[PDB]
Amino acid sequence: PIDQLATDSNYLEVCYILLNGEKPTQEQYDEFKTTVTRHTMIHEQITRLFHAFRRDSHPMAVMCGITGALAAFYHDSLDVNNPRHREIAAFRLLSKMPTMAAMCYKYSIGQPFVYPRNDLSYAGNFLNMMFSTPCEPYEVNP
Amino acid sequence: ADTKAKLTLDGDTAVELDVLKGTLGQDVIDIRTLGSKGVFTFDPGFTSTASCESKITFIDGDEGILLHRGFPIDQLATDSNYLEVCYILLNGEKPTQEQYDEFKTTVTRHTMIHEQITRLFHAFRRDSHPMAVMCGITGALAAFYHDSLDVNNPRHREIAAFRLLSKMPTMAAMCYKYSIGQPFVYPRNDLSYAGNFLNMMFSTPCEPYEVNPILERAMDRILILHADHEQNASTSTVRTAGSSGANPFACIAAGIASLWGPAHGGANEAALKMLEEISSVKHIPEFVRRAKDKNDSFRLMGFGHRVYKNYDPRATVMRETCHEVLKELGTKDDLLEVAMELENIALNDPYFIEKKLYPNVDFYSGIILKAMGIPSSMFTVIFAMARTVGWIAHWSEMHSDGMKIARPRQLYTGYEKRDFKSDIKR
Amino acid sequence: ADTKAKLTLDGDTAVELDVLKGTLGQDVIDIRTLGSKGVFTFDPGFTSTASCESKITFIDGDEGILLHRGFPIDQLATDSNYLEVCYILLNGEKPTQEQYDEFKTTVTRHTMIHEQITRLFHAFRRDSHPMAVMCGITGALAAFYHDSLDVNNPRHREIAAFRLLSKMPTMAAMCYKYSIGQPFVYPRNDLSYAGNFLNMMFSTPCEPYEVNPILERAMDRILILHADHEQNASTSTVRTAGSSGANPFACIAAGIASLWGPAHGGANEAALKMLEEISSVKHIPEFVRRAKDKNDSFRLMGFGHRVYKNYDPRATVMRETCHEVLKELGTKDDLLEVAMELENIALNDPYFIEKKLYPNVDFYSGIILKAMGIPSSMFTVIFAMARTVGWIAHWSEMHSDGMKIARPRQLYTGYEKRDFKSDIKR
Repeated sequence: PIDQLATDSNYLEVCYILLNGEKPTQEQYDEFKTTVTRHTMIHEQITRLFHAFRRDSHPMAVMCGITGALAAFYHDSLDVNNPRHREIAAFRLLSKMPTMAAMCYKYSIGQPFVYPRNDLSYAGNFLNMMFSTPCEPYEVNP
Repeated sequence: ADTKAKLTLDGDTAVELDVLKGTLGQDVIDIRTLGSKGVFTFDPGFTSTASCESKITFIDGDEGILLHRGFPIDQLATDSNYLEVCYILLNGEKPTQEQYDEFKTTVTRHTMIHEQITRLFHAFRRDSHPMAVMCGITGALAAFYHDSLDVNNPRHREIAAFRLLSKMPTMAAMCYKYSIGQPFVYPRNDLSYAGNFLNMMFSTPCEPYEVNPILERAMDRILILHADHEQNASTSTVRTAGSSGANPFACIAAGIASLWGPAHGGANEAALKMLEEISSVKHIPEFVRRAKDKNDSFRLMGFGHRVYKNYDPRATVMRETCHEVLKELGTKDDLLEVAMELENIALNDPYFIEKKLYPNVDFYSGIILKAMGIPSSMFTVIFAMARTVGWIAHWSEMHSDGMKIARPRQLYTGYEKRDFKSDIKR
Repeated sequence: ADTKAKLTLDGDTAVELDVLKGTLGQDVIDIRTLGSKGVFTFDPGFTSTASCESKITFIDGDEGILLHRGFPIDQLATDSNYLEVCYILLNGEKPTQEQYDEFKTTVTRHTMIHEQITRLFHAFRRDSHPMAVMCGITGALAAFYHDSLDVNNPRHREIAAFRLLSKMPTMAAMCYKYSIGQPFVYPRNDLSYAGNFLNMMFSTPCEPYEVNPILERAMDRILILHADHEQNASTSTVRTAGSSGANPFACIAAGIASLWGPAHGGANEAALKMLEEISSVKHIPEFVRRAKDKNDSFRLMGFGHRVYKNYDPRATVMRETCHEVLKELGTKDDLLEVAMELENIALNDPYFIEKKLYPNVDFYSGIILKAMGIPSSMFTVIFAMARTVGWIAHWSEMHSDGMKIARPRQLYTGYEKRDFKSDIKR
């Protein structure tokens, strides 16, 4: 039940459930997590693409434009018939979407992009890339 | 208490004029409604015309007195700090601990410059003078922060004011970094105005940077001492541009161009020509250049000033600070002992005593900046950076007065009306 | 010719002041000595003070007179072209063919702007108001043209004047192409000053652009009619900044900002607020917006002008040109028939008739520019671009006079000297 997941789980565990069909074993979750975190960075060349968009553009339009351009970069996982390809493409999306989303916001307001931190949770790391500023370390309210 | 009553003008008949009194200085002959009679005065440069009523800064030239909201400059440079002095200039009184902390909080929260403005920096040439880059960026601020340009809107004015006060330092330091090929440094909310500035100037990713307390304090006094200087040409430019309704940023950008005017207004070798004759006649370790250079004297190099008669009241603390700084940066300034000799020359050489070319605040400020490792092209940028709060103060005062638009007259001496017949075909 | 000799000022002792006479306009009282004699007038706004002697432009507001070097604006507008007017304003005399060819060739020789400057444009947001980009670019010029900044060197002023004169229409057109996302167009040597601007504004690489002779003359006229308008606010700013040493490029940029001041100084809805109430009360095809808008009247929309009592002399030829243009661009302006109704309203409404809100030169300029497809965001850019010559001439005249530095007085009404005791501890 959704109420049970929103109350007692977390986003990645729920991502694991949706993608795998069962709640994860502690070993399965930790492995899943490790992988998701190791690939949260977006290729530096994709960042340049962000600068070709107008600053007044809607973040959602920028979000679409960047996602639809991912195939021109990560061209090593496009064969949908190849399970290895599908898993890799899957993981790249799951890991990178947050980084992408936060950059749209930062770009929209004129603030510098913030790199993901492997020490923070999915939700905390997202709030960090949304609100952190070089001016001082940012602390996410629990 | 003499002619504090009235005065009269006579061309063939009489006209009575009020004579407003000041709290300090000279009283003035009110001529506001004269124009409504056709009678105009003539005064290029306005040196016999009070262009406004002000309460910000008071100067008595011959007495060597400089006051800011009544507070003697020596007292502010010694016991205050730049932001508190900014608060005084902008608000009229020293702040309550609660008022200062609020002011500070606001200034720090808006020190970052929009990321798109940073790109603008890269379109400039690397060899460009930081001062020219500083003007170009300030004058472009209106194309970004387009949400605070209505000078008639007090909320707009306060916001524009704060954005300038907070961002000028970040801007100044980026000009330097860009000029030398080093990466821009983001402001740190944990550091003081002066410390945070020195950090964005000298910090490198290669390692954390630590600001010397003596250097920090020295820079703070350099800023304090340049915070304001009354109705000079550059401030009057800010006031005049603002009277027409030019946006806040455009006004600050003009005061900057106006502030370095003398630096390039002087020949490509004004005070520079002899800075090249230090190679063929360097047989004498001093009178070779910066001691035989000034044919056409300059207050730009730290000697003399049209405002004060005998001494610059600002130079007192700067000279003492100057001793402290050199006496700290150790063996790296001993070579810069010529300063003691230029001062010696300015005090004892008959040429300087004659012209009254006393070392002004920029002479010592100059020594302190050179001691800290700052290129001379960054001196007026720093002075302009410091001067911006005063410019904001006069501009804001002008706007509370009712923005009396500068609409002067002219003595027309050209052609009477004559018909036009063209003799070309192109 | 009654007392064009002398007059007296009485405060405590009678001071003898010479009366100076013009060739047209009112006489002035020379008070450049009162200052030293310890006497200061008080004129915020300079309405009873002549800031200079000038031979460029003469205005007689009440009798609708406007002369540039003695020539009536009507004649120049109908019998000259923008470039010859430029020559006249700058040199004081109409040019011979030879002088004109040489002048036109010099201008043509410097129309292109450095390609690096072209890289500054791309750092501005595409959504930037074209005027903010203009102040931005013009204020960045000094960093690129650093060899023509010696305001005290006559060769530099000349170089600068031709640089500003030659490149403004290039930059102005780039501001437009940039804002609409079309490629920049290079200056064309074979086109007129006006034909070149139209081509730089509207041509694309997809088809040959045909310069309409009618619109070309109409543009030329808008330009001539905006060449100079005496000592107004923005020209006071140019002269003031200039007298303080500021480089020529910075001076024009300050003028540009001072000129569009009224447009944003308004309120984000000054003359805009009612430009939005044309959706709920549009039951009446006119008095809905631009006929019920002006609560706070504006000469910016083309109605009234502080300078002219009954009418704007520049509007005569502009109105005629307006007829020609609409009567040419055929079925594309018929909708812009409201113009006839706004004029009708300005001429016959008791309110307008009372407060003399006659249609001025920009009322007709706007209709033409609107009819030309040019967006309103560009109107002030084109006016400033044209006014640049008037700014150059005045700035140059200020520099031939001896650059009398703007150093006005103030009536100080602030605190008396007081001691500072830090109220804070942080």
